[PDB]
Amino acid sequence: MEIRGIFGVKVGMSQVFTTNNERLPITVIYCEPNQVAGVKTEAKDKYSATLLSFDTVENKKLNKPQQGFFEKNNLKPTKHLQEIRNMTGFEMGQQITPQNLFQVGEYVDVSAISKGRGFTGAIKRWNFKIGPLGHGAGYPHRFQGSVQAGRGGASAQRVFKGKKMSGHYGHEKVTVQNLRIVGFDEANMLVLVSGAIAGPEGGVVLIRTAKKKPGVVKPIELAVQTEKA
Amino acid sequence: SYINKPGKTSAWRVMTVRQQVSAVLAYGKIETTLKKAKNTQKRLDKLITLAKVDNFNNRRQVKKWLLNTNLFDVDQLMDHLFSKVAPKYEKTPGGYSRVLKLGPRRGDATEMAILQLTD
Amino acid sequence: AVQQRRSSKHRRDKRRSHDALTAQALSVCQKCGKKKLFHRVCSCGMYGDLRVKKAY
Amino acid sequence: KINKQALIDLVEQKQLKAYVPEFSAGDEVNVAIKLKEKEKVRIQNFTGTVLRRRGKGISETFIVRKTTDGIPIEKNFQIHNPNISIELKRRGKVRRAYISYMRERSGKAAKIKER
Amino acid sequence: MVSFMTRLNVADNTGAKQVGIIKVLGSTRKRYAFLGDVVVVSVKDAIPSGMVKKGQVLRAVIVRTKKGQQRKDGTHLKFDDNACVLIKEDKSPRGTRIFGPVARELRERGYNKILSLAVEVV
RNA sequence: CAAGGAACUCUGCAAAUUAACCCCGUAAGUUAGCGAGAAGGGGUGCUUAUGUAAAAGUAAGCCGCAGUGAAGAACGAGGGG
RNA sequence: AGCGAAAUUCCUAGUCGGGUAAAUUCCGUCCCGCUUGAAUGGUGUAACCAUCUCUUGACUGUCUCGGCUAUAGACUCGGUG
RNA sequence: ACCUCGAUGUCGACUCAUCUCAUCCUCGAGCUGAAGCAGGUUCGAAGGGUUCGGCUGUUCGCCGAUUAAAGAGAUACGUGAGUUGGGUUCAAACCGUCGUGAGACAGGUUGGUCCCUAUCUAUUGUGCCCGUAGGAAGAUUGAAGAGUGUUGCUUCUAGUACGAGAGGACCGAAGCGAGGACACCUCUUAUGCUCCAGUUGUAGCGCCAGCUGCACCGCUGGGUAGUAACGUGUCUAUUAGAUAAACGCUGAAAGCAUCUAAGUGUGAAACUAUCUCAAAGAUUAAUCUUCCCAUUUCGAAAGUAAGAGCCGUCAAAGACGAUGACGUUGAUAGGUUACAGGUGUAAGCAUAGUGAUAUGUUGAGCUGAGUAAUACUAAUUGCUCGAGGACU
Ligand SMILES: [Mg+2]
Ligand SMILES: [Mg+2]
Ligand SMILES: [Mg+2]
Ligand SMILES: [Mg+2]
Ligand SMILES: [Mg+2]
Ligand SMILES: [Mg+2]
Ligand SMILES: [Zn+2]
Repeated sequence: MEIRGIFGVKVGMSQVFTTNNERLPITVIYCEPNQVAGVKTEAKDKYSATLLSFDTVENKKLNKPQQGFFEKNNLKPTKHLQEIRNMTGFEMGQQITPQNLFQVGEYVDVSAISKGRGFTGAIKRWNFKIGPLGHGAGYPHRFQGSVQAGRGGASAQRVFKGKKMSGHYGHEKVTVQNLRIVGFDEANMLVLVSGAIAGPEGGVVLIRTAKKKPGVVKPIELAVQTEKA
Repeated sequence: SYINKPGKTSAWRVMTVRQQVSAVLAYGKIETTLKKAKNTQKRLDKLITLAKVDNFNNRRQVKKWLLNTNLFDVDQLMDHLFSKVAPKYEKTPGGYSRVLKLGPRRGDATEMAILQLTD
Repeated sequence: AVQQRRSSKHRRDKRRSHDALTAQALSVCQKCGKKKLFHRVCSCGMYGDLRVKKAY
Repeated sequence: KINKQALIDLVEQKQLKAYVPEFSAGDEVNVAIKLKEKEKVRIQNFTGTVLRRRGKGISETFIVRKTTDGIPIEKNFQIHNPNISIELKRRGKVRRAYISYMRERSGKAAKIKER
Repeated sequence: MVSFMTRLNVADNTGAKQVGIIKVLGSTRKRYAFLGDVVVVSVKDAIPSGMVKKGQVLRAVIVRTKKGQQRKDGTHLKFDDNACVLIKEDKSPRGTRIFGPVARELRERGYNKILSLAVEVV
């Protein structure tokens, strides 16, 4: 479908209190207005996509071909450029803000680069188990179990492709789906998203229309205080 | 291997920092490994900036770090500091010491550096 | 765990192909003529235009 | 551009309560609670002593400990929460910001009043 | 977080002073019974003039937990002991009186007889 | 290391509890010697006063979550070969 | 005589009772004891055992269920090898 | 008795599983001595799941409580250069039995050494070089792929259909869960060795006070940032195509009949997609955009002015490489300042008390990483690689 998307950063995580009197955890996303830079039309190049440019920066802090592209296209220089598949209803050079794309409490999903953790063990990676600690189970007892598949020339004589062992973990794009929007703040270029947002604070976060539930909305109001003394 | 050296425990680390900052106060320059000067500099700067008041409480706090040296014992080192070193730095906001790099040693190729302080 | 066949003189060279060295950045110190390695002090006693040491 | 991480504080600035009476770890309070089953929201009092005052804003929390029929119960709360009101009845003297040592004493263990 | 084989106090007048867990119910490998979840137990210590003798197997509903559990509205209730009540296969306790406070999350699951007989619900 | 406390396992293996001094209190059994430090509990900090030869001891008061505040100190019960 | 599914019992994981929610292990009892049995001793026996075996209190990362921290390695750089 | 006796380490248990279908559940369907509920048998189906305990070395089994289910097998009866050693299978000893005797018993009982630093390949990752017909910086398409797919309970539909009567639905809707997975640290906890406070002994700082060294971080109560779960969010759908079993419409072959031969359908957690991730070394080296270059004269040799590397300050990254940010035209690190958070009323002084000590100064003092400002210090007034697109 005609996917809606927008880019921002992650500045922390907090909570807010809503009607029905439940504590809702909140991630706060500083979403500076993006700027379309290319409209990939179905006719021109065999698919429909739109390219966003965000994280505006000074002209000097930019490579020469990139700055030349920006000057020739008559846009504002930005550090990052990315495109979203199946985004149609926008034209070149039009500024976009998250309030122009979303309701106050409808359904969106979020994809962002995860938090790196370096080379890690198998158990901490694949959620394996740990050999016994009593009765003297020997020293190599934090390992991925037996990788044996078959002993003898007939059976396997190898270790199968796509095994589960230790390796680099994290710092990879991940996606959490069906995270409700909670509120906007046009004054500070700010949006509110329920749930937990992947990635370390200060990174780059992407927001898209949820694929599982495109237009579904279950609105949530606030719980403005009534305590005075 | 089961038995081993005590190694670089937190107490050893902080005591080395104490010794090096005391030596810097005594003389004004040290030829030590770069990745030790880069740590000593923090306590050096904190002690220098703390000693710009000369109240008894600040001298008590300084007592927690200094160690006597061949040139100056601890009390004489305190008098030296609070009488001539701190007055020299009464208007420089932070950054009282510099850490420049030497060439590697022939023994270990470690990168010696000079922890030095001046205006 | 021991080698079953002799590792030949070809595999050893292939492995040691990456064991080569590289030169460190070199610069000419000012106020005095020598080739110190960059971002360090020369034996001349000058780091740029500043006093950090004795003569040598 | 650049940020402040006070954007957080700015976004809690909407739902932060007004009065938020000042109480330390060693106080006893009464927290009125609103319960809505269907209608006619009943107010349930829950009086006891405070065990902690942790938090940094809307995440401010406290612990209130109570005893009924000899069974000691404690309930954590969020200050800046509707359906919750707080007042002071007695102010007590104590030297610790998180008095965990009140979990393992029976009666005749009461924090002394603070003039 | 009362788990498999968890001796725990009893909070009614059935005379079942000390009872241990024998299985947590509701699914395979439940391994945890929070407030409200029905468990089966086995009385391991009673009073001489009790309606339940030692060694019987019975189902019970937990009321008080030491670990506690986060509530939806933000509060986090937590008791200091593990208790239960001895139900009889639909909703009703095998006893007549209930000792100590009882959690509120038993309201939705049913068990309204317990809340009626409860001295003070929290 | 929260909750649980042998569910681990071939077995409470290993690890965990108690631990010094002083004071109450100690069963079955027995070859009447033992059992037995059985079991199970209480106190120790500081100050003043009173202590006597010194000190234990005693009274009053004070502080901390905690008072052989660390370091060194027995975990038991029951039955059988 | 005594003792007796025993360090001995193949059928046998014998019957029954006790212990547990559940007990091829344990305790008591029964006796067709293949082939128990009296100085290669038979039956009991208080104390003792870095002896074997079962139940239990306290106790605990043994375990449900893994997590964190510090060192010395591991890894990177120089030297020997 | 065919390979191995100039050694192929053999039971069970733990860890990790993978595969087959002769299917345990979930899924579809036919028949019935199938009223309904519940069943029995058979056909299709391997996507996913298939419990925890007592006894035994145990597989196996019996039992107890469960769940939708507690499948049948294979992989040197999977798996010791992954663990264990309870058993078998060393010397010791004892019981019964046999042997006149040394001794023996798939008869039993107690104790009893389990080595290896990874060369090749396979796999997990992460790099250097070169290549893709000029060089470089970005943005993409996606051939070939990988990952996930479990299910229950309650309420309503409805005590309706069915049934005499107990009983009691198909189809669907909603809510709440268990397990597993992916993230996150606002909440709850765990940990949190240059944090705060209390406190013992000892040796010092010439003594009081106050600090330091050591005693498991000496011990104890908390605790920043960070890392996590026991914590909180999401997922575990939905939809489309083509099909298995099966049911068909029409229709002859064979004037009837007939699901099939033509034609035309309905049709399952299986298959191809929808979902997530990676991906042009996809040499079949794809596409797009932007920037840089056309000289020095007999194939060279100047070889950029696009860019990149060496070196430096670092971390959202991290074993080392790399990745990402920044190198004076600078907020990258440190320092300084302000603040947050944590700890909890500092020292000194005054008052009261004979004294431990109490009150006032004081929500004070202190602070590893946290938030933010500020060139004070450190990232130098450096070296190297790198262009004329070759032919159709
Ligand atoms: Mg060994
Ligand atoms: Mg060979
Ligand atoms: Mg090499
Ligand atoms: Mg004898
Ligand atoms: Mg051989
Ligand atoms: Mg081994
Ligand atoms: Zn020079």
